[PDB]
Amino acid sequence: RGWFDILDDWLKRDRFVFVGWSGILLFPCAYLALGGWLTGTTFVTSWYTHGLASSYLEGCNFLTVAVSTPANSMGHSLLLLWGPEAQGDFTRWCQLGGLWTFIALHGAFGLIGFMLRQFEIARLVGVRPYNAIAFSAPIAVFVSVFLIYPLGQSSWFFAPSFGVAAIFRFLLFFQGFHNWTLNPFHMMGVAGVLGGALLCAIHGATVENTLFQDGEGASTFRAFNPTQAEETYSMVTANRFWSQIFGIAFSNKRWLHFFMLFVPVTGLWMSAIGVVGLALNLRSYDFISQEIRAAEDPEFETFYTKNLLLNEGIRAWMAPQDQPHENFVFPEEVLPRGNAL
Amino acid sequence: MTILFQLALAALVILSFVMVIGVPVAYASPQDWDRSKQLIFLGSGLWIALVLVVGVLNFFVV
Amino acid sequence: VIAQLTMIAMIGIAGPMIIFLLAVRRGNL
Amino acid sequence: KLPEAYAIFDPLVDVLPVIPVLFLALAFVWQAAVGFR
Amino acid sequence: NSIFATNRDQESSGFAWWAGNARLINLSGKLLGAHVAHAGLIVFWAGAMTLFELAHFIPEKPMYEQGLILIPHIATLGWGVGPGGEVVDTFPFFVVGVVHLISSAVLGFGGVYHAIRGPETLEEYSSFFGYDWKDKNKMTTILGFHLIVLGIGALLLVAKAMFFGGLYDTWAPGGGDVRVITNPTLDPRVIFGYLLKSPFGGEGWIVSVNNLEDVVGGHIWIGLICIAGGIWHILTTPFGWARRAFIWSGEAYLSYSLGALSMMGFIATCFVWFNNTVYPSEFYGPTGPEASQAQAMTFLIRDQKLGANVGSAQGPTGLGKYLMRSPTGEIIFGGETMRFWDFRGPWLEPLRGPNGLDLNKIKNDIQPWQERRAAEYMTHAPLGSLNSVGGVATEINSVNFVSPRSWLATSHFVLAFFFLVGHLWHAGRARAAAAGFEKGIDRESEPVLSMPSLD
Amino acid sequence: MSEGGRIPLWIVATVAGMGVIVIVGLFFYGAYAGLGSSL
Amino acid sequence: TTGERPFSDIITSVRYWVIHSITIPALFIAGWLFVSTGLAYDVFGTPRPDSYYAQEQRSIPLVTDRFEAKQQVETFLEQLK
Amino acid sequence: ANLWERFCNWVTSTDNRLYVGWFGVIMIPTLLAATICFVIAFIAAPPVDIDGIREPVSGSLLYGNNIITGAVVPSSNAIGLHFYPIWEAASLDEWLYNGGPYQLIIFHFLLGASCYMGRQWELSYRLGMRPWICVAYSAPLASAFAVFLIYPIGQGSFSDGMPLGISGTFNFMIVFQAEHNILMHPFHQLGVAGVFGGALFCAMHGSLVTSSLIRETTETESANYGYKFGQEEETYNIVAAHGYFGRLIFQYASFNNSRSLHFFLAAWPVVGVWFAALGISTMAFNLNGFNFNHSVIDAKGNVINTWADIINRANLGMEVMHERNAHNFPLDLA
Amino acid sequence: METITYVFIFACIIALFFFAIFFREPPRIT
Ligand code: CLA
Ligand code: CLA
Ligand code: CLA
Ligand code: CLA
Ligand code: CLA
Ligand SMILES: CC1=C(/C=C/C(C)=C/C=C/C(C)=C/C=C/C=C(C)/C=C/C=C(C)/C=C/C2=C(C)CCCC2(C)C)C(C)(C)CCC1
Ligand SMILES: CC1=C(/C=C/C(C)=C/C=C/C(C)=C/C=C/C=C(C)/C=C/C=C(C)/C=C/C2=C(C)CCCC2(C)C)C(C)(C)CCC1
Ligand SMILES: CC1=C(/C=C/C(C)=C/C=C/C(C)=C/C=C/C=C(C)/C=C/C=C(C)/C=C/C2=C(C)CCCC2(C)C)C(C)(C)CCC1
Ligand SMILES: CC1=C(/C=C/C(C)=C/C=C/C(C)=C/C=C/C=C(C)/C=C/C=C(C)/C=C/C2=C(C)CCCC2(C)C)C(C)(C)CCC1
Ligand code: OEX
Ligand SMILES: [Ca+2]
Ligand SMILES: [Ca+2]
Ligand SMILES: [Cl-]
Ligand SMILES: [Cl-]
Ligand SMILES: [Mg+2]
Repeated sequence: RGWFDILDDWLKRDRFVFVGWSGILLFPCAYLALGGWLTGTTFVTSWYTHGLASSYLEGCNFLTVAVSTPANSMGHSLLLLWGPEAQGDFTRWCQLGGLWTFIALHGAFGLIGFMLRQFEIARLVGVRPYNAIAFSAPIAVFVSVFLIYPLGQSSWFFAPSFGVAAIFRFLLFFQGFHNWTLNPFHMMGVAGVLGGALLCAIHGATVENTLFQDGEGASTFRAFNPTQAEETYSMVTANRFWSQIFGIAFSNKRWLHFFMLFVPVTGLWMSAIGVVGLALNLRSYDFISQEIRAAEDPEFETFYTKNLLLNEGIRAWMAPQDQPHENFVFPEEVLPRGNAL
Repeated sequence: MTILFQLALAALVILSFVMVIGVPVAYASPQDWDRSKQLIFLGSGLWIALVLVVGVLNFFVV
Repeated sequence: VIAQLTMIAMIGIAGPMIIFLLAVRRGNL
Repeated sequence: KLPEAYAIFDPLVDVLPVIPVLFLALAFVWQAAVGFR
Repeated sequence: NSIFATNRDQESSGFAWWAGNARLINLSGKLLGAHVAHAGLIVFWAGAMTLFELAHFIPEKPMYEQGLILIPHIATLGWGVGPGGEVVDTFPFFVVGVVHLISSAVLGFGGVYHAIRGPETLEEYSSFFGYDWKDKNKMTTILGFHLIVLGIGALLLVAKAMFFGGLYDTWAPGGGDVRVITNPTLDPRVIFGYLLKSPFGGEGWIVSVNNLEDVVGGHIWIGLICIAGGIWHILTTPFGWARRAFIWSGEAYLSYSLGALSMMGFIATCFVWFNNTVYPSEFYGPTGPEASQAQAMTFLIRDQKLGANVGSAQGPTGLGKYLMRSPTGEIIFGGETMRFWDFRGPWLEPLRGPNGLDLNKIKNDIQPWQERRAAEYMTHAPLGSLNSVGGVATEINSVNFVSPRSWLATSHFVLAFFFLVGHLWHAGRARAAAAGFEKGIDRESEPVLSMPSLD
Repeated sequence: MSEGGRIPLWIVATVAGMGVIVIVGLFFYGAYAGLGSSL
Repeated sequence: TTGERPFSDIITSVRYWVIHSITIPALFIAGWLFVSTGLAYDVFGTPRPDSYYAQEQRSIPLVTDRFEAKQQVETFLEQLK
Repeated sequence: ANLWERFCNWVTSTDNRLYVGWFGVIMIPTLLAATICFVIAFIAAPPVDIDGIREPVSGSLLYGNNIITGAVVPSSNAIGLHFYPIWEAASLDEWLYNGGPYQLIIFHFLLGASCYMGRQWELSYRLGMRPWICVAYSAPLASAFAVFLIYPIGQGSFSDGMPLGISGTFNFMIVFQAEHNILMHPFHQLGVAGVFGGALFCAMHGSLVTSSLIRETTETESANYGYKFGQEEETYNIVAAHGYFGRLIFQYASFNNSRSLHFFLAAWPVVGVWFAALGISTMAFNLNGFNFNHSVIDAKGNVINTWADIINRANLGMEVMHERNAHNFPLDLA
Repeated sequence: METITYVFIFACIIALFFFAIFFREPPRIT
């Protein structure tokens, strides 16, 4: 009784595809972000915004297609279809890069929708909402990289573009201009990701190699039952093994799994903080002591100064084509180059 | 002579496709094993013979 | 390139044809 | 190129090296036909 | 009538479909089928691929420009080639391909037969062809048969080299050519001297074999060793120390062979990467070292033509721009190719003297053909992209080229690695199965629970 | 007739998979001809 | 169970394949014609191979003005004869 | 029971706080040597002529480095793949100048780690466990072999092996991208899918198990006290966890079988990293990433750049600047 | 003093490894 309660009833039915209140936000925005990316990478160019071909229609492949960022001149325009730039013209809207903000924004609200889904389903099933909480890290990464970072810079142009090779270009750009690898926040990120992978692997392998024999099959998968009370593998034997091999071992299963949440989530959060720094060009670019010594002493060399030379190469050789709005013309004689090469 | 060669070779190719499909089927088929057997002997002999024939005829066009 | 696609189609159908044929006459699959 | 006589078989030749791959794939057709039992 | 009526399911065998071939461990007839059919697949690929290569082969173009790996193997044996490795006759390639392809029909026939028609087990049918994996005597006998077969094979290589046309010798006086080997190296100090060489730079273990006499002699030795060995294992049974040293099961034997083959794959990788004797650069393209050296040679030649005194030209770093010393004093090419001074090749060796590269020979004796070859090799360096765009990673599209040495080296490194993994997998599993806990820990008898606490 | 099972699932899988192979193969051919081929 | 009929019952059903042996080829052919007739170009504003440059021009038509970007693109397209 | 018997019993004993074992008889000394040499070199080694051009690079703390810039520097390009132990040098001073420490450390380390893998097998056998943890470990091990041994073999010099330091690692990565376009290589991509995916599934499994812990504690204590080491009962509700995950996606993307789930957890990153290792190990023989430089051309023949071509511009920057004094000839062929 | 600091922190970390392994709270089965 009461349309609201009826609606709530229908939304929260246990159908093959759970909808929920969250689905009202999630499904349209996720569908529009994905559909935007497929449409763009299949049919749409980046000629007027980047001087780039970027779709199957133009001859790109899966690795090289992208939905590219708007032109630098657009600033941080929302570039709405009915906005003052496209003025309701769909074709010009595509040519001006409108699909980029379309996908970034519908994608943002879609991520919100999904995390809301995690909360709603957790609440309906009766479990603690740790999955949502963990999803906060993908959120922090998306928001810092696709929104905050270009908002700090001159325009959406320097945001990552939505494509495989485009993203690779994003990586290389961050090396050359930001020296992003030197950033302790990126390093914490890397530790969280690789450490997460490590935990995934080692935990999986450990469970699979301390299994109790619970059937006669040589394929051990069948000897499990979801409603069984007993642990399917020996925590005691796993603990002894790792204590003798590595020196230390988990002994608390609950702590083990919380830690598996904690490592990659914390890592991604740290990387996000570094990127927020980079929005402002607030970089970990140099070590001043290194530079004072190297400047005064032409025989002093480390891997840090070598890498700066690489960065200088990257900036000089990639900037004219990567930043076409600057109209860079770098005569051959000013290009930094080592001997012969 | 060239079209003769092309014919014996084409014969070998045809017979080959026929063996490739028919031999496993015969081997794994319930009924008619004696018949299928005789025909696999036949196909095998004809196959060998055709390989030798193409082999010999080779040196009268190549 | 017509003969290539045709040949790989015949050859390509030969295997599933053996499986299908045996499955039909309830052979020792 | 193959000897001139054999040339009409060029397309067949172009396809033959791929057949062993087909056997791997055939293994999965067969298994599917017996329910992956 | 039932879908579980045969033994070909998990219910009967204990193995899931994705481990279905494990259902064959103790079915010797059907297993014989699997093996013979697979041999069929190998021989099939040899024949078919050779014919494909031959159909796509423009004989006056360099083999290595044409994505060929099998025709180089046949050509190395002396078939189809003349001086400099020119193709003089393609029909041998054709014969090799055809015969392998026809043979694969026979192997395939026997394989399919043994696999789905013949006796599923052999033991009741024949004591000779039947076997128990646990029977060390019978196993060593079969090992012996196969050792004898391998010995015969090595001797076939020897016979080709000595009595049936010889082999392609890239080092042949006056230029590479097919040469009959008449004085194979039988001296054991040399042969097994190779086996005791360091694998590191300027030594290269057996990969350093650099003349056909050593090769052929080595195969005489290996053939005899293998036939003798096979006789030994047919006439004997493993001793106590061996019995107590190993796990005795089909899976264990399999693991041992996987280890062996892994090792061999890595060895092959290095052989095709470094060796230009049994992988003639005429057919496979230059090695990486070789191409690098060849660049240094090319510009030494150009600049010396322009008037440079290349012996005395000091480069930017202080080291010679063209020529410098190795860490033990030999005169070697300059630039980064200083790493490749161990390289040896028939086009470069005439410039070599007792102390290394000879300045006088360089000034006076460099022939046109040497310039040609250095230029060719420098511009066919084994660098290229996965989609076969030739050259450095930053090169523009234009040349369709990846060196055969890259294809062969990479393929066999991948294969050797996964076969090392397979070795660990099946060795560990064999140990656990022989000991009786490959299916897991017995809840009622968990070993760690009867052990004292660590602390 | 919505009867579920009238067509053997292994045949459906085989045909479908072959279809995927065909289409992907067409795309890879496309990498060497026409737009995107570098020629 | 969720309440709906299993997919393996549908994709093996004759009805399903009756419907979809029509609808799938039709959609496929439709996308095909969306490209082969050239409509895609004009819907999304994607240059044809002969339309990235005027014949002797060699500078990218980069948009440089935010609010008359529409006009600037129209001008660039006009400059293609 | 003579001395050898007792010795074997102690070596293979399941009661040692740290298992020794036969692989351990090799592992322990080699790893001690690698570690000791590493710490001393990292603190105090003089600069090293890595590229064989008498241009020594300082790696150690006492010679002007911090933790981020420091490294044990790869041996000299003049050495190439030559074996350079201490006793091949005329003096320790020579040995240091030419990067001998690097060779000592990486060879002992690779031996030691191979034996570490072996050791995981060994103890699993002594404890009555299934044996494949060591196979999981073969993935990072194969990676170490790739950057320390195989790539130097392919390129002809340990001077191109990964340096033992943080910035040195970045140097290695950048030059690698210049010379192989590794980002456009499908095996490195599989590697990324492996470690991104591993991190994802790590967080996922962690959060789901955490989310369905059975209530065993009050609000003022850590939920972790709800689990006692060695307890027989599962500490969480796998049915609940599954019921959440199936609704989050659809019912069938979810694993209700814990064994299959944990197998997937092992297999995804292990296989991905296997491919990463094979990426480095095949780019070792210069079979490089996809090259789409100038792949799109217009009707006249003008190059229409794609993001691949921008990547190429960056790669060009790296290429022309790296080892600025080392090349005399126009092509970098190794 | 920077070097002394780096080496100090590292040394403390190794010490911590020692205690964490040999002076861990022993796992006990209930
Ligand atoms: C719920 C799902 C959802 C959400 C959150 C969004 C969100 C967005 N869309 Mg998307 N979109 C959706 C579904 C959704 N869309 C669907 C189904 C379609 C296909 C029809 C689209 C097709 C589409 C296109 C083509 C575009 C967008 C764009 C956008 C962005 C700008 C939208 C805007 O400015 O609205 C403004 C309007 C509102 C927010 C409506 C609010 C109405 C208020 C609340 C009523 C208030 C009544 C008041 C309280 C009564 C008081 C009474 C008093 C007066 C007496 C924004 C991120 C634009 C974009 O992405 O630019 C790059 C864009 O161009 N969308
Ligand atoms: C080199 C590849 C290879 C080979 C040689 C084999 C061989 C074998 N497998 Mg294995 N298998 C493989 C790969 C291979 N397998 C793969 C990739 C998988 C995973 C999909 C499996 C999963 C698997 C399972 C689950 C089982 C087997 C079994 C078997 C054995 C009996 C098969 C049978 O009776 O079916 C009957 C099949 C038919 C009747 C269909 C036709 C089969 C023939 C041989 C095809 C011939 C085609 C060829 C073109 C004909 C040429 C003819 C011409 C030369 C004259 C047989 C020895 C079974 C076993 O162990 O038996 C006890 C078993 O249960 N396999
Ligand atoms: C030793 C193995 C080997 C090697 C070194 C080569 C090398 C070559 N082949 Mg050949 N070939 C082979 C086996 C091999 N092939 C096999 C098995 C077949 C049957 C399919 C062929 C049929 C064939 C044809 C028809 C042609 C070639 C061609 C070529 C040349 C170009 C290769 C290329 O562009 O690939 C492109 C690169 C790839 C396709 C990458 C493959 C990546 C694989 C799938 C990774 C697998 C790793 C590992 C096995 C996976 C394990 C799984 C794990 C989970 C356990 C090159 C010289 C061409 C040529 O130039 O001929 C003149 C050509 O037209 N080959
Ligand atoms: C590859 C190893 C191999 C092994 C160990 C066997 C073993 C067996 N086969 Mg099988 N078979 C094989 C391959 C093999 N076969 C091949 C390749 C084919 C296709 C031609 C067959 C087709 C076949 C049929 C149709 C039958 C058998 C039968 C048998 C059983 C009796 C054979 C006998 O005693 O003949 C006696 C041996 C001789 C008369 C002398 C053999 C001389 C050979 C042919 C030439 C040797 C030259 C050289 C060594 C060959 C090298 C080949 C290599 C280069 C690839 C025995 C278990 C029988 C069976 O299972 O009955 C129940 C049976 O009916 N086989
Ligand atoms: C595929 C070929 C093969 C295989 C699988 C076997 C297998 C076997 N042989 Mg046989 N053997 C063979 C060929 C083979 N043999 C040949 C060709 C000959 C003639 C030379 C012999 C002569 C022979 C004799 C005299 C004996 C055996 C014995 C054995 C059994 C124990 C062997 C053992 O413990 O090895 C493991 C190896 C060791 C325990 C020694 C350690 C050697 C070091 C540690 C390895 C160094 C290798 C190095 C890293 C890499 C190579 C480079 C190096 C040379 C520098 C085992 C069944 C024994 C037996 O039981 O006979 C009944 C035995 O007494 N074999
Ligand atoms: C934008 C926009 C919109 C929307 C639209 C949409 C929504 C769309 C969708 C679209 C779509 C939805 C599409 C799809 C596509 C797909 C595809 C294109 C696919 C492909 C695939 C493939 C190619 C596959 C591959 C693979 C894989 C992945 C793995 C396995 C293997 C293989 C290879 C098979 C609107 C109107 C609102 C408005 C305007 C704007
Ligand atoms: C030499 C020669 C010959 C021979 C041939 C042959 C030997 C053939 C064979 C063939 C074959 C042998 C074929 C096969 C094929 C196969 C296939 C074609 C398959 C496919 C598959 C698939 C597609 C799958 C799918 C699936 C399933 C089923 C389930 C799971 C999922 C999936 C999807 C994976 C002849 C006679 C021509 C004559 C001339 C020469
Ligand atoms: C047991 C088993 C299996 C396997 C099987 C196999 C692996 C088989 C093999 C088979 C084989 C391995 C077969 C082969 C065949 C071959 C043939 C049939 C050939 C023929 C040839 C010809 C006909 C030739 C022709 C020619 C000439 C003479 C000249 C030049 C041109 C031409 C090329 C045309 C599977 C996996 C399915 C699963 C189930 C069970
Ligand atoms: C042909 C040739 C040649 C020759 C070669 C030769 C003469 C070889 C020999 C080789 C040999 C003569 C090898 C051997 C090997 C051996 C081995 C590889 C062994 C192994 C072992 C093992 C693996 C064991 C293990 C163990 C232990 C340690 C402990 C106890 C337990 C067991 C038993 C597990 C030359 C280079 C001149 C030239 C080229 C060609
Ligand atoms: O050393 Mn380290 O880095 Ca492999 O390229 Mn060449 O060399 Mn050097 O240059 Mn680029
Ligand atoms: Ca059964
Ligand atoms: Ca014996
Ligand atoms: Cl550098
Ligand atoms: Cl150089
Ligand atoms: Mg195309």
